[PDB]
Amino acid sequence: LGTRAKESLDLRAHLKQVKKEDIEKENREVGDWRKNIDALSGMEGRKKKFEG
Amino acid sequence: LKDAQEKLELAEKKATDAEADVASLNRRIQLVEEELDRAQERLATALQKLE
Repeated sequence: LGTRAKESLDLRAHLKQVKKEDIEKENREVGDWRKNIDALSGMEGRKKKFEG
Repeated sequence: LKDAQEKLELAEKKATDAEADVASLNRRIQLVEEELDRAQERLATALQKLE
């Protein structure tokens, strides 16, 4: 009975592996990009051209 | 006339100077207001994220 019960757990171990070890492929996507600021420095233009 | 001439020239130079100053300062105030508003929108984004 113990062996038969543990057989199901051993089978589910593979499913657990497929669930868990695979998500380790990458997790840095939460890392965001630069998103830099200007601090009133990137204002070096006049009212010369606006369409381009 | 010569007195009027000098008066006219000096007043014209002063007027043009004041106009240039106020125009450039208007551009500056536009830029700083843009700074303020865009920063405010960042504030709103942050508020939503934290909540």
